[PDB]
Amino acid sequence: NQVEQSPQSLIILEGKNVTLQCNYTVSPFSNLRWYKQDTGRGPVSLTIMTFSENTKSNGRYTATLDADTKQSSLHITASQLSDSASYICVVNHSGGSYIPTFGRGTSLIVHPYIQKPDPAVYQLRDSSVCLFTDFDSQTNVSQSSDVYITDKCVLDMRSMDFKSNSAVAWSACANAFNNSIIPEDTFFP
Amino acid sequence: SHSMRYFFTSVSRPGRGEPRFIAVGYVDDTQFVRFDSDAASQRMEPRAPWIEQEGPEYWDGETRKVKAHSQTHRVDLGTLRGYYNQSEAGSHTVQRMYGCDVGSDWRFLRGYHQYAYDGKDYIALKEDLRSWTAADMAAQTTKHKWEAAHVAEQLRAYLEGTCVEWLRRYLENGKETLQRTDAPKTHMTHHAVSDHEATLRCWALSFYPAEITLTWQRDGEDQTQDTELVETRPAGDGTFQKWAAVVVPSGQEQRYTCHVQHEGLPKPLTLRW
Amino acid sequence: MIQRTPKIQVYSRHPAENGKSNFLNCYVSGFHPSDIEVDLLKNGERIEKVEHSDLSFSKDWSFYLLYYTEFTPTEKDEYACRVNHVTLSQPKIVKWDRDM
Amino acid sequence: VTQSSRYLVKRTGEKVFLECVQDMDHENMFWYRQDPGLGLRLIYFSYDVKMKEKGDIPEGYSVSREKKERFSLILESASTNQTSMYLCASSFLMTSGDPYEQYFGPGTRLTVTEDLKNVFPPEVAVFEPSEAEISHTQKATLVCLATGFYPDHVELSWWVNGKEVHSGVCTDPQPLKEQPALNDSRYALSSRLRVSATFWQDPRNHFRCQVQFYGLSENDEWTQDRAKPVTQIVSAEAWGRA
Amino acid sequence: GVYDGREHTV
Repeated sequence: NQVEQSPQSLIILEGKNVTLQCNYTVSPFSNLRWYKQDTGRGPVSLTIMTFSENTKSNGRYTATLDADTKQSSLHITASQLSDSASYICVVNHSGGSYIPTFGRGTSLIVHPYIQKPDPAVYQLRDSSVCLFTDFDSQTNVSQSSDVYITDKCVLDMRSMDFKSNSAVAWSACANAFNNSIIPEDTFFP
Repeated sequence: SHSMRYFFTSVSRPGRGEPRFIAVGYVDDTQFVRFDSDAASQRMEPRAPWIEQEGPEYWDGETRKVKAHSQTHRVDLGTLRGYYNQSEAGSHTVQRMYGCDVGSDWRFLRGYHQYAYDGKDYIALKEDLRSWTAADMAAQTTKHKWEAAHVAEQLRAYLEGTCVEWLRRYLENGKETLQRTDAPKTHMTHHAVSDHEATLRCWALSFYPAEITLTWQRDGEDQTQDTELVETRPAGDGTFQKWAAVVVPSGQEQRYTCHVQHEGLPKPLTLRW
Repeated sequence: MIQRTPKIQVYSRHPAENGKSNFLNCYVSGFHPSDIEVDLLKNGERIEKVEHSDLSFSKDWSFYLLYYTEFTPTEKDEYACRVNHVTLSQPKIVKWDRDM
Repeated sequence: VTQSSRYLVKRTGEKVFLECVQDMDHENMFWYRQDPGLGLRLIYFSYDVKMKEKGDIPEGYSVSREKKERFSLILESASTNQTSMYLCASSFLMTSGDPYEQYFGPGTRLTVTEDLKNVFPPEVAVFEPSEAEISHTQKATLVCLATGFYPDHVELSWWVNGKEVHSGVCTDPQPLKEQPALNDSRYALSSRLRVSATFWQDPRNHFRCQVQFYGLSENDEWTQDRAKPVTQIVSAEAWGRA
Repeated sequence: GVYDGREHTV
C-alpha cells in the first residue's frame, strides 16, 4: 500500500474530540479526499484537499493537509453517536492512471456517556433469553460452550433523551454473565 | 532557482489531415520529453537520458494526458475559427505554455498559463492565478466560460502543487545533469583587413545553463559602440555557445578586454591578446 | 495574423580541424508560423543524414529548431545551410564560416 | 450509479454477472471489492467504452464494457474466495469533467458456497420485557432473535402499530457464527426495542420484529426435502399485557 | 509531468 491510516480502529467516549491520521507515499501528489462509510453503504465525500488547500472547518469536522510531509488529519470536535462510522483516506497520483489509492480505513465507534449507570441482568421468555443492560461504557462485552453472547449495543430514546448499552445471551441469567466483567452493583432475579 | 515548462504547438491542416500537434517539456534549459502527432510511436518519448529511468506507468500516463491536450487543441482550433469567422481553407496555430518557478529552497515562486492563436496572446492567467486577461471579444467569450467553470482554481492546484513536485522529482533523479553548471571554455581569435581595422572574437563554448553575459571594454571602460554580439545558440550536446566581436584600430589590440559572467564561474573571467 | 522571418546561424558543436569528426549545426529562431524547410549542404548538395530538434517556442511565441548531422570536414570542402519559410521570397543560404 | 442486485447467494462454478449502470455519461468505471481488514481493492478499471485494465486482483474476474453506461463484472467460475462486498464507481475523463470526482454505487453482498444445501432462512422470536426491569427502571426492553440463517443476508426491523420505529432500537452490528468451526456455519442476530413501561403495559400497542432474509430466487434448482430457502420475511410478534 | 487536471476548451 501507499496510503496508511492510524489507528486501524479507535473506541472514543461521546463528547471527546477525535483525530484520524493518514500518511501517504503517493508521489507526485494531486488531491487527497476523506470519505465517511457506514456499514453496507457507499463511501460519502467529506472534504477534498489540493496542495494549495491546507485547512477546512466543515462544521464540527476539520480537515488538514501538509503535502511536504505527505500527511493529513481529520479532527472531529465534540463527537456523537452519529460520527460512529469507517473513515477512509483516498489519495490521487498525478501520473495519468486516474485510479485513486485507498487507505484501509479507520473504525470510529463513539460510546455514550452513561451518567446514571444502573447495571442489571433481566430474564425474558418466548411469546429463555438473558438481557444485560444499563451498564456504563467502561464495561466490556464481545461475541462469547452452548452459550452465545452478543456484542454491546447503544439505543437512543429521542423523546426522553436517554441512552443505554445492552448485550444478550441464550443457550439462569447469573450463569451467562459471570463470563464477562460485570460491575459489583448489578441487579439480578 | 529552477523551473519546469511545457510547450504545446497544434497547427490546423486544410481538408485531409488532422492538426499537427507537437509537445515538449523542459527542466531549466534541458528538454526531457516530446510528443509528435505525426510520430510512428503515438507515445511520449524521452530526450534526456535521466528521464529514461521512469517505469512504464509514467510513459502510459504521460502519453494519455498529452493526447488529451492534443484533442483539447483540435477542438480549440475549430472554436477559434468559429469565434473569428475564418475559412476552413485557412491554416492556424494554437500555442499553450504552462509551468512553475521554484526558488533556491525548491518552494513555489511563480506559476503561469499562457495561450496564443496565430502567434498572438489569446488568454493568460494573471500572477495571482485567479482572474484571466483576454486580448479581444473572442478571448473574453473564453474568459466568461472559464470564470463560470472555475478553471483558474483547477489549474492553480497543479501549478502551486503537482508542478513543483514533478520538478523536485526530476532535479533529484537527474541531479548529475540538471543541478550541474558547466563553465564556459573561453578563448579569443584575431582577424583584420590591411591597416583598415582589427577584430577580436571572444568565444565562450560548452556551458550550461544558457544565461550568460559577454561584454567588451577599452582601458577598463565598457564598449558597445563597435561590438557585434550573436544570440546564445545550442551546441546540441546539452551545452550552449556564444561570441562577442569588436572592431579596433590595428595596434590597439591589447587595449581591449572581454569580461565573461556565468553561474558556473567562481569570478567573472577577463581576456586580452 | 503576424508572420516573423527566422534568424539563421551555421556553426560546429566543437571547434573544427581538418579530420576531426564533428557535428555541423543550423540554428533557426525567431520565426512564425512553425512550417519551415531546412537542409544542410555539402559543396551545394543536400546531406540525407540531417536530423532536427523537437519544435519549441520562446517568450514572443516565435519558434526555434536545431538542424544537425555528423561531418568530417576537410580543407577545400565548403558546407552551408539552406532555409525556406513563408516570409522568404527566395530561399536563403548561409555558408559555414569556421571563425563564426 | 446502481448495481444489478444488493444480495446474491451462488453455488461455486456458476458464471455470475454483477451489472453496474450510470446515466451520468461517465467514461471511467471501476469494479472494487471490500473485505474486512483490506478495505477496497480494484478488480478491473474501464477508462472509456470498450477499454479494460487489470486492477490489484483481476484473477478469477472478467469484464465487459461494450456500452458506455454499463460496466459488467463476471465471476468466470464462482468460488468461496469471491464471497465479498462488491462496489461499483464512475468518474469522468479529464476532457469531459472533473476526472478525480469518483461516484460510488450502493454495493452488493455476494456469498459463494460449494452447495446451496447450506442456505437456510432464519427462525425469529420476540421475548417480552422482564417484570423486574419494569418496576426497577420504569422501562420495558423487547429483545428479538434470528437464528440458524445462511448466508449472512438479513435486515431486522421493529414495527410498532404497523410503523417502522428507528428510535429506542439496537441491532447487533455483526451477527454471531453459530458454529465458528465451519466456514459455511449458520448465523444468529439479536435486536432490542425499548419503550416507556406505560406504553408497553397498554394492550392497545402491537410489537413485531421483522427479519428480511435474502436466499434462493425462483430461477435456482432445489432437490432437498425441506422448504426451498428462498428470499422471505420471518416475523415474531407480541402485544402489551395488563 | 503533463497537467493531470480537467481540460477546458476556449
